[PDB]
Amino acid sequence: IIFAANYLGSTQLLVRMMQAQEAVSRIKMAQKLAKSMTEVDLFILTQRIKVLNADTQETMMDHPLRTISYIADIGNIVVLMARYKMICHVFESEDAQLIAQSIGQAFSVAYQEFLRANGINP
Amino acid sequence: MEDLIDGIIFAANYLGSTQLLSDKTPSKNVRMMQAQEAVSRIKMAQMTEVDLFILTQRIKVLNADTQETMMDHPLRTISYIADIGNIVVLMARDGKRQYKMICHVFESEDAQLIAQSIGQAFSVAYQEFLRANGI
Amino acid sequence: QNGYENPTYKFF
Amino acid sequence: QNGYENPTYKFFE
Repeated sequence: IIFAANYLGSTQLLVRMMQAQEAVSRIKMAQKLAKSMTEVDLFILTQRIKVLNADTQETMMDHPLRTISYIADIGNIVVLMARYKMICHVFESEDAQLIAQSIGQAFSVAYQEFLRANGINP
Repeated sequence: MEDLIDGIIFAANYLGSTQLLSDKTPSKNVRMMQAQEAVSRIKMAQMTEVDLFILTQRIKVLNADTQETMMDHPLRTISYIADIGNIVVLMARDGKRQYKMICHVFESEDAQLIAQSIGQAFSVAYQEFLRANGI
Repeated sequence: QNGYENPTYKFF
Repeated sequence: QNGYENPTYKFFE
């Protein structure tokens, strides 16, 4: 599972949905100021979430899913919250809902596996 | 009047098929992850207008313009179907110990209804299955 | 985001 | 609009 998005920036967290909204706006204010996004590819799996440069295919971000807490698609932006302490990545995409849906599904499966390994039957 | 026993149609745009491996009977989540993976492969690879023919026993893909069968799958061969927004994913082959799957991706405003319908198909054909040979 | 598994398939 | 939490995160947090 790999989708294309445009990296817009990221804020840091020292409710989630709101913290996402606030991450989206913060990004937007900076964007609005610098204005008058870099091409990336989000690789999704049950093991992690990697952000590769859409050109160099070089690894920008690599988060093992368990370090990833919340994911939210707000219209056309994707907010990934991973553990200043917490970090909020703001991406913009056409498939912003499918990226979130996909990452949430990844969560579900990864969690079933986690439960499974602990002797709990999922 | 045509029904699910007769076969009903819906307009779709065939995007393309893909293939992957799956366990005997993976979870709904992995199923959705597989369907999702299918779309992804299709997008990062990019058309034909077709009429999906759904039946309690067959799933056919007709060339809308020419009505010639592009695909004809016996309902028992399809393991999963899913709707992801405007998208439809048809997945063809305790539980059957098999692995390689063939995924067909379509684009349709009728994604919800197509999947609903094929789901109903699965329903009657499955009850019919138990009901027929004891259980 | 919905999916339907074909039950009969399981036995083939 | 749409948000999703990772039930596994708690466990290593």
